[PDB]
Amino acid sequence: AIATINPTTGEICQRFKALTPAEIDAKLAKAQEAFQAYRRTSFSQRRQWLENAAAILERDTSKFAEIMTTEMGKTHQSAIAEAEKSALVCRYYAEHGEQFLANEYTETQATESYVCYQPLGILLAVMPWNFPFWQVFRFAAPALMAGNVAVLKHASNVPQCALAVEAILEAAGFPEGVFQTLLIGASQVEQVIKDPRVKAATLTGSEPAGASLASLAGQEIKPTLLELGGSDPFVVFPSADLDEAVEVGTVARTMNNGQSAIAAKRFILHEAIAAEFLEKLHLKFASLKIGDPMAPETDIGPLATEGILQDISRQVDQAVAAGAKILLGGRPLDRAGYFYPPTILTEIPPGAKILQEELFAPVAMVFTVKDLDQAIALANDIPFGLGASAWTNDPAEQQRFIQELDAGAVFINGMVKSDPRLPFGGTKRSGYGRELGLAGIRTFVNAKTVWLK
Amino acid sequence: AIATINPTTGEICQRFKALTPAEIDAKLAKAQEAFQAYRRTSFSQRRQWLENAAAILERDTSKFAEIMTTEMGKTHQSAIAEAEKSALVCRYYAEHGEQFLANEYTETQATESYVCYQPLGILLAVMPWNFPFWQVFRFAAPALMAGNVAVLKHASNVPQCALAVEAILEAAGFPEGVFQTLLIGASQVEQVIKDPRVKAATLTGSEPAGASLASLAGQEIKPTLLELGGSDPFVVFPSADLDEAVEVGTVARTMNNGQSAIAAKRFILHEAIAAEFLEKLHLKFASLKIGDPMAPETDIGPLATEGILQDISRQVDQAVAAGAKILLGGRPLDRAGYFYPPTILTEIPPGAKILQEELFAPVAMVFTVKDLDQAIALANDIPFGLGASAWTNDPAEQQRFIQELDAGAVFINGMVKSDPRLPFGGTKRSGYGRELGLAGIRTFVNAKTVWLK
Ligand SMILES: NC(=O)c1ccc[n+]([C@@H]2O[C@H](COP(=O)([O-])OP(=O)(O)OC[C@H]3O[C@@H](n4cnc5c(N)ncnc54)[C@H](OP(=O)(O)O)[C@@H]3O)[C@@H](O)[C@H]2O)c1
Ligand SMILES: NC(=O)c1ccc[n+]([C@@H]2O[C@H](COP(=O)([O-])OP(=O)(O)OC[C@H]3O[C@@H](n4cnc5c(N)ncnc54)[C@H](OP(=O)(O)O)[C@@H]3O)[C@@H](O)[C@H]2O)c1
Repeated sequence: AIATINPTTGEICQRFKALTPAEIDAKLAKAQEAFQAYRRTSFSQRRQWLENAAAILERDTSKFAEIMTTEMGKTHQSAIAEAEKSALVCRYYAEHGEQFLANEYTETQATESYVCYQPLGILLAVMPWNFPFWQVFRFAAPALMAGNVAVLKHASNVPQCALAVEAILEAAGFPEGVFQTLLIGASQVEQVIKDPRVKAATLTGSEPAGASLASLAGQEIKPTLLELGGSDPFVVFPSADLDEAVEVGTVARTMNNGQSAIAAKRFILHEAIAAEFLEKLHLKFASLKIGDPMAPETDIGPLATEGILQDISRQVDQAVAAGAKILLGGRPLDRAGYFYPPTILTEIPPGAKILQEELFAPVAMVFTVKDLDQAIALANDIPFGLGASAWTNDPAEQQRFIQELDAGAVFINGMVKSDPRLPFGGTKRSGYGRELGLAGIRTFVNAKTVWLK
Repeated sequence: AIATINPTTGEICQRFKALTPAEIDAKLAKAQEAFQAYRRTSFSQRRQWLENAAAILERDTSKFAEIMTTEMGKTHQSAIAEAEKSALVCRYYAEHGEQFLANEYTETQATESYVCYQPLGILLAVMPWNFPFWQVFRFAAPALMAGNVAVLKHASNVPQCALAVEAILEAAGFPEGVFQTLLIGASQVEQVIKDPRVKAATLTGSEPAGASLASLAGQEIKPTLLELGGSDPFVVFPSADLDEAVEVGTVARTMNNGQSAIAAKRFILHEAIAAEFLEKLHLKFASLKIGDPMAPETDIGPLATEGILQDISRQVDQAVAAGAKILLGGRPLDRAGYFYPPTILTEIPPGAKILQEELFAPVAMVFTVKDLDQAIALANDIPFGLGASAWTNDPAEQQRFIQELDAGAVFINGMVKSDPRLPFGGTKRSGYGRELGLAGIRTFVNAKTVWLK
């Protein structure tokens, strides 16, 4: 079950043995001991080690990117970008961690009254295959800067990525036990959450996994953060810069072979520009290059696993049988590896099941609306609420989109992106809590109120 | 089940009918409609209504206090104080809510990039009988200032308090459906958390209730905050003002008839001062006036319920049977009402079960220690970590207590108290999240990242 299976060829490359319950317990004993020493290290020391990690990532972007591409199919170029972004968040918290965690004083009758910020202890992180480096470093950099230690349960299909991350942090100088990768199955996460030494947990992934982790953690009185799926709207109104919206919209839907929680999944087009936008989108998708993700000319690699392929294939077939129209694509390719083509679906019947589902593949759903009220209602008519993008140069419309779109992030005239400098997270069924910015490092600390007479 | 039973006399005073499932659903439908309009009200409007609520509390502290004393037995004077504190938190968020929720800008290449703070929707609050006004206003003031609406499930033994809080907010001018009291049992809370319109939940109370709420909320991908029990240490070292420590320590253990999560529960005394401290504590406890909580000279009223009385009686009897020494008290009083006397237990055998339990009654456990290392280890040798108090005038000792006590709040030379101006919350099995200060109002909002090209 824990194995590298190359999605370009379907070949099983490397298998790994899962930890036994005793071995998990041993890793946790080591983490606990490591935490006792690590919480006493200086911010200067942690900064040095994080900067070292950033430098390792910066130096070997291509090597790390090749691991990511091999294991889960994203283009080598996009994996290089992922390695760079991972270094970026390391540097961000190296640079800002101390100031972000400094005492905050409040004037009272006390001689001293303030809040200080101390680490909780061992944090469990459960992470997904789609950004196998970035999701890990997004969590790890602030967690470690704050003085926590971490155990990582990565997706079972990216074990080499999981081991690589641990190795980078060891090479950077972080003490043994400060960051450990657990080669374990989803069924074994319960043992970790139930362990008295584990103080908190974070999960990035899908709802079933997050519901399981958060319910178990809640039962144990442990705080959580969940970053789950999205069906983000990409709304285009008549005053939009249409050519830019088409180009950026195409990237947003097709990046990471469509496998992004913040992909543009539902294109919502004002009737006045819908025909032009849709033609241009159609043309853009029609000429994307599908193939070997190691080849620099490739736009679209294979989907990450056979299951991901079967899922989208089923979802699209069912929508089409219900009366959705296929403008482009809409069937898996007859070639080795888990290839699914760029696809555009239109005229989706009201109440079609697909309208409520996340399409984790390069498959655009397209909608025409008459006005702003309709656009907002449709954009929000999903269980999720992660990101949203809207395109308009009318100030009043911009403000309505900002205020009224039910999402954790609203981007005006650009595609949704995470950036270390700003917090990032979901609402509704997309989760809760915020990674990145100040929020990221404040999540897994004891905010201890101190009052000295 | 939902009833006023006067703990001073045992008299059943008023019975209330629990809402049916349909009636709960109707209140949630109303809350959802109310939220749509309420989220659009201005901060100046919310400030007016909250200040009105504060003025209502301020004007009728004695009337409200009598309800509290009647239902749950705290002294009328302490209930007056509770009503005053409830007004204080109302004014705090009325005064600060707008600035606390203002856009926070971060410089990037975007023309505008910032975080804004918008309400989630319907919040569920589950609250305990021990501070039946304060715990409610602690949650409600910031929740309402933020533009959320709230449904309250109060303890089944304080229904008059629960109805009173709703009535105050109605009289203050908050629209119908913005704050509603749900006269429902513990078993009906599941229906509320599972309702799709309910977006988040907070609970103040004990671990079993907290675990149930948080596990259910987690399963539904809904954020929570838990404020649970404590077994707070009260550490007294040789440089302390011993007389002040005795006086304050007595108040901390016996306030609210011992029924406080932040009571001083475990007195940890340096051997150099232990004999003098304990003599003085013994005399202070013995001098307390036990009787009718409506009488202004009463120090100790009855415990809130027959169950609370039975719990402490059993816990203490079992400790004594195991070899713990009764220095004072340690048996229920032979009189009408649920009276249990101020009690001091010493020489508790190592590994006695009581060492790990919360004593929700005026029962002090007392320990002698040789040094700071021993004091810290003992103070932290509990599942809880809510507050901690330490008494010393040695700066180095002060810093060790501040750094090393595993608690959400550390008070030096004073008893632990919540104050609207500072965040308040637990760690370990005492919960997570923070009420009060800036944190309180930031808990139940969508921190929405906005990026405009
Ligand atoms: N909001 C964000 O920042 C964000 C970002 C990226 C991705 N995502 C999400 O990631 C998803 C894509 O990955 P996916 O669908 O393969 O996610 P997934 O199945 O939920 O897997 C994510 C992680 O959870 C584990 N897992 C699965 N079931 C579990 C359970 N019952 N208990 C504990 N752990 C469990 C997986 O382990 P195994 O591999 O061993 O099963 C993996 O480590 C998207 O649907 C999107 O929702 C969200
Ligand atoms: N950290 C803090 O700020 C703080 C402050 C004050 C008190 N406390 C805690 O409050 C407690 C005092 O009251 P208590 O011991 O009687 O608390 P409790 O039993 O936990 O009751 C608190 C609330 O939870 C409800 N409840 C009980 N079981 C539930 C369940 N399974 N699901 C949903 N709700 C449930 C109760 O309703 P019913 O009455 O209908 O059973 C009540 O409304 C103390 O033990 C202390 O731990 C903490």
